[PDB]
Amino acid sequence: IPVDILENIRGRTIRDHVSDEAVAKEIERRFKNFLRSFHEPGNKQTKYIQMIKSMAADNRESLEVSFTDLSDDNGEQNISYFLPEAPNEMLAIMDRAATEVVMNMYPFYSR
Amino acid sequence: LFSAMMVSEYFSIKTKNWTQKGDVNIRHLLAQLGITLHETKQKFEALPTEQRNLVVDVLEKEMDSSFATFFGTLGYCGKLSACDVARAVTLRLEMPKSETIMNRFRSGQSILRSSITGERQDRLNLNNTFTSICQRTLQVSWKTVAAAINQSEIIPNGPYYLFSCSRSIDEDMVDSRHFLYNTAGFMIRAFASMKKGRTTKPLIAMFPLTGESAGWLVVTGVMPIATIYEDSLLKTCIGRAFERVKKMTPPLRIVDDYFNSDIIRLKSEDRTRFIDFLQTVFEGTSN
Repeated sequence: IPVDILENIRGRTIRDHVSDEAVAKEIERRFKNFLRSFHEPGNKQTKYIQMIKSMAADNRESLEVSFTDLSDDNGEQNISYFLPEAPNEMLAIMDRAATEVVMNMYPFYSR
Repeated sequence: LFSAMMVSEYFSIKTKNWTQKGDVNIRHLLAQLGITLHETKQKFEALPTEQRNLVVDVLEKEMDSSFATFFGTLGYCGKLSACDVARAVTLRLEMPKSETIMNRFRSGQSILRSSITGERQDRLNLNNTFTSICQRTLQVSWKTVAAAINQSEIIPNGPYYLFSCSRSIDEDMVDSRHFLYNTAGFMIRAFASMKKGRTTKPLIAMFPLTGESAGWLVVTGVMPIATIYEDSLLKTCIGRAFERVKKMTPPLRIVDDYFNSDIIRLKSEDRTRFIDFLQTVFEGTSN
């Protein structure tokens, strides 16, 4: 098991340390994994991939994510911890990750 | 392009847009193909040339047909298609029936001459012809098929299916061969797509008339879907069936003046006896 870089940050003032470049890349990887792989309990469907499909059908450009899904055991509790403490820095990383997930499923979305 | 797609036979059968799910189905289909809603909903002339070529390539590959045709160009004027000019000439020839036959002939002649000149008034007449009656005919035919499926007008009647209206949507269009053939051919395949086992019988359709032809019906029909043609010739026998119905005794009030044998006029009172006689003909050929 490799070192979890994010779990050692839990006590800091997170505004000062999510500007660290090695932390931002790690958060950006894990949020894309969350979008691709999260399962609602008792359900077999990738919820946010279904939501991106219905978003692309209407040509909308914003995606709604549930904090409960972020903070459950199958989510990413480090991201759910960091998010109310440094929202200006955190939402930008999540926007970048969501854009990279959408642009691979639908290459025409740059138009 | 959106309005052009939503009245065609192919995309209507594929998306089942006479039902409630049609808008969702076509939006998902456009998302799969990779075309934006704004591109489909602005006027097709407004797009840049490379964007037009890309969209036309995608939809040609989707429809997967071997169709090809002729294009005519003159100076710096807009390019025209022989298929579009054919539709405009046909609808100026055949409608409305309240105009005299020579006037309709001269109107079709004028529309055909307008396509080989760059003059502003002539091209304006041609574009008005495109953007009123050619659109309206397609929309009325689609509405007829959608109402038929949604209110279950088509019933089995022994060896054939029967369709009848309460009212016809536009009686100027009912007497046109183009309208009748296109609408009935669309209607049988739309009806057969909903449920299995519907491919082995012909369809008979009846439309009523009012006003100066009150008390009359226009009757036509289409061969079964499952029929196999030995070559490319598309042979039919339903006009022959109507003709042999006419020979039965006691006679029925049938008018058989047209050059096409699979369109007739029938008195409204003789509908029941006509149904029984036509069933006798189809059963006697089944024997």
